Formats: sequence, C-alpha cells, structure tokens
Amino acid sequence: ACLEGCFCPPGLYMDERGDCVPKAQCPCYYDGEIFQPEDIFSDHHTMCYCEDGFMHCTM
Amino acid sequence: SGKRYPPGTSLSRDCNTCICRNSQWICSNEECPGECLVTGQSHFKSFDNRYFTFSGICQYLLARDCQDHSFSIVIETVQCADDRDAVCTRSVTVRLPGLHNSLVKLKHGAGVAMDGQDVQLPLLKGDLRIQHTVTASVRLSYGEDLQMDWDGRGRLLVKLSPVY
Amino acid sequence: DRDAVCTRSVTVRLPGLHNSLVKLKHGAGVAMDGQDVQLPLLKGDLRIQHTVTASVRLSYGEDLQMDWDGRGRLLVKLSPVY
Repeated sequence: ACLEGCFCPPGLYMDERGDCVPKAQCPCYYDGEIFQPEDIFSDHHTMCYCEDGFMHCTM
Repeated sequence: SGKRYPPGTSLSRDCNTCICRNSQWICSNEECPGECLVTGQSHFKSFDNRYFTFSGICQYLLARDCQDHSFSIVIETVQCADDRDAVCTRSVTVRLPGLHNSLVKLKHGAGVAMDGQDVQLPLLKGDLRIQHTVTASVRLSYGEDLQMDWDGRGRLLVKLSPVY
Repeated sequence: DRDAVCTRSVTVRLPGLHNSLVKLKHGAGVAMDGQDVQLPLLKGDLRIQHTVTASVRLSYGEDLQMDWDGRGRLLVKLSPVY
C-alpha cells in the first residue's frame, strides 16, 4: 500500500547501518551473502559480480 | 635484542618467562597457544609460525582435530579481482560434532548462519559464544580452547590452546 | 496502577511446519524455538520481515498476517477461508 513512516528521497536507498545511500554503494545480497559494491567473484565454471545493487551472474 | 639487562631480572616473552643468572638466561619450555592465520589475498600462517601462500579456488580444509573429532574448520576460496593472482577468502564453515553436529557458517559480511538460519548476535548456546568485538567483527568462542575472528573480507584467525 | 495491563509477548504456533513455536518479543525481535533470528526469515510458507524497520510483519501463506508486539499493538488479518 501507500504507507506512512520515515523514508528518504528517491535518489537515496536504505543501507543496513541506519543511513540511506545512493545506488552506487548499495550492496548485493546474493545467496544471503552481503557483498560490497565492487566484488568480482567466480568459481571455476560461473562468473559473477556486484555492480550497483544487482548481482550480475553469467556462466 | 642489542641491549643490556642486570642480573636477576625476569623479562617475559608472550610464551613464558626467562631470568638472567651468570650471563645465562634460564627459561621454561611450557607450551603456549598457536595461531593459524588467513588474511590479504591468499597469505597463510601455520600454527608453527610458518608463512606461505597457496592461491587455490575450492573448499579447502583449514584445521581439524585428528585423533578425536572435537571440531573441523573449512575455508572456501574464490578469485577476488580481475587478476588470476588474487584469491581472497569468501566464507568459512565451522562444525561441532559435540553439539547437534551442527554447522556454523561465517559469511562475507559480518553475518553468521546456523544450519541455514541467520542469527542475531549474541548467540549464547551452552558452550559456544558468538558476539561482535568492535561491532565490526565476529568472534566465536567454543569452550575455553578455541577462538576465531571475522571472515567478512577475509582475515580469519584461530586460537588453539596446548590441549591440542 | 492496577488498571494498566499491557501486552508483553505473543506466541504463534504452526502445526503445519515442524509444529514449531514462534515468539514475538517485547522489542522488535523474534525467536523460533528459543533461537533468535535475523530478519528476513523466508522459510517455505511463512515470511517475517520488517515493515518500516521498526515493526515486524509475519505472513503465513496468503491467509494470515500479523504486526508488531514490541510495545503491544498486535494485529491480525484473516481471509474469509476461515
């Protein structure tokens, strides 16, 4: 719905640590794992990275 | 270390004490706790104060009790930047056959997960304590013969007492 | 006063999943079978997550909701299947 509470402007999205931040340093939550905004990441067979909040996996 | 001390003094290494008598420091030989260490990219330290490096990408064992099976630790390594010579630690797994044969998992943040379930810190079960240290780093403590440290960005430590 | 009896904690029970025992506590905390839990908690059916980051919201299936029992404003939402 259209709820009531404490938000912050649209350019800013919420961080875990009480502040809200732009989507530049908005981490990824891949498989639960809280990856930092720049974490290149791969097993032998996959290839994955966190860009701006979304987790860009390939194969 | 290139400086003099009078006789009868007792300087103390971290391990034990030593006393000067007739230009000959006497010393004890009682064991003192070891520290395996992982940090940086792939730089290890053994309990016996060795250093080396091994940039493998799989789930490797790190430590284990090997005459009985009180515990077992398992690191997991991944490439961690564009280069091939950059293999940082992502997550470490811990296992306690003495309590449910559970399965703890330190994750790439400051988070922990028991048997898939995320958990708020602290976590006083019977033996093992898990709590923040500076509110930026986890610290497991099973019994009095085991410690750990954060595996978020990969600076795993241990503390084993001489019972092992 | 004697005429002031607020809510401390509410307990929830699901015989359909382990016959578990959820417990909403006087903060914004939750405890499954004694174990504290970080939010969210996607098990199969029930979802538990913050709402404004100041109030929990259980959601079992699509026929059940809840609301925070920290300082005592418990709600429910039951659909007409019940």
